[PDB]
Amino acid sequence: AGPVWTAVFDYEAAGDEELTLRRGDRVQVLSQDCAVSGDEGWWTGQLPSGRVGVFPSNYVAP
Repeated sequence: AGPVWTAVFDYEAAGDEELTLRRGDRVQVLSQDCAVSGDEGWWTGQLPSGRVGVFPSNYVAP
């Protein structure tokens, strides 16, 4: 288990590294660290899919 945030807005991936989020998607945040994501404010998450990728943290809510 890891902390689960819910997407409040749709986000469309630009790159293969990025997650697409659709409103209401549950995301387990593996790291908030920008060393891992590559950009400040971008976190690393995993979907119920098991798909892992980076996404903008301003799209998720507790």
